[PDB]
Amino acid sequence: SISISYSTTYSGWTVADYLADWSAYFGDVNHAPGSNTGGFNPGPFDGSQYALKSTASDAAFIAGGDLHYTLFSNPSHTLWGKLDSIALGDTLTGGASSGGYALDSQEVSFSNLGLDSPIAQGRDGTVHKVVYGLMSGDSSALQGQIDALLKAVDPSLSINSTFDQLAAAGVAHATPAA
Repeated sequence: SISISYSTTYSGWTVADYLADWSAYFGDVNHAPGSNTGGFNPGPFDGSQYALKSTASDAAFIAGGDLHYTLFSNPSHTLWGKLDSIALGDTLTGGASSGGYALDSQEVSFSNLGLDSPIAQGRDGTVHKVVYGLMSGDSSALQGQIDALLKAVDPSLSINSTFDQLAAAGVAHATPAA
């Protein structure tokens, strides 16, 4: 089952509102900005983490699992593999040469996502869509996966539940405010 960690600052917020405010704070890598590419750990093009900071703000996210980028190989420009976790917050630190990426202010994380996208699906894979959406101001793909994992625990839950309601259902725990 999905596991959620949230700063106690967000206990009374809904998941959907948190994600919408985070996304607006991150911005969109396209309609506004050499080059802030993000990074894989260990990298250069695969790793157990892919981390990206916004060019417009201090917002950042870290995707965790077993992730691969095809570059020009067939199918080109595809992020694929296992996506176990998404951590969201402010101010990326660390890297491959440091024991891994971390967030200075980790706000919310979603773990045991159980997403697995094989290379054959290319850019149509769910992993690709989740991660790309997070940098382009549209977390709807992530929200859709979270909502389905929550409903598999209890059909009354949804991305419109508050973090406190999710803690009552056993899948989320609060952490000290940063």
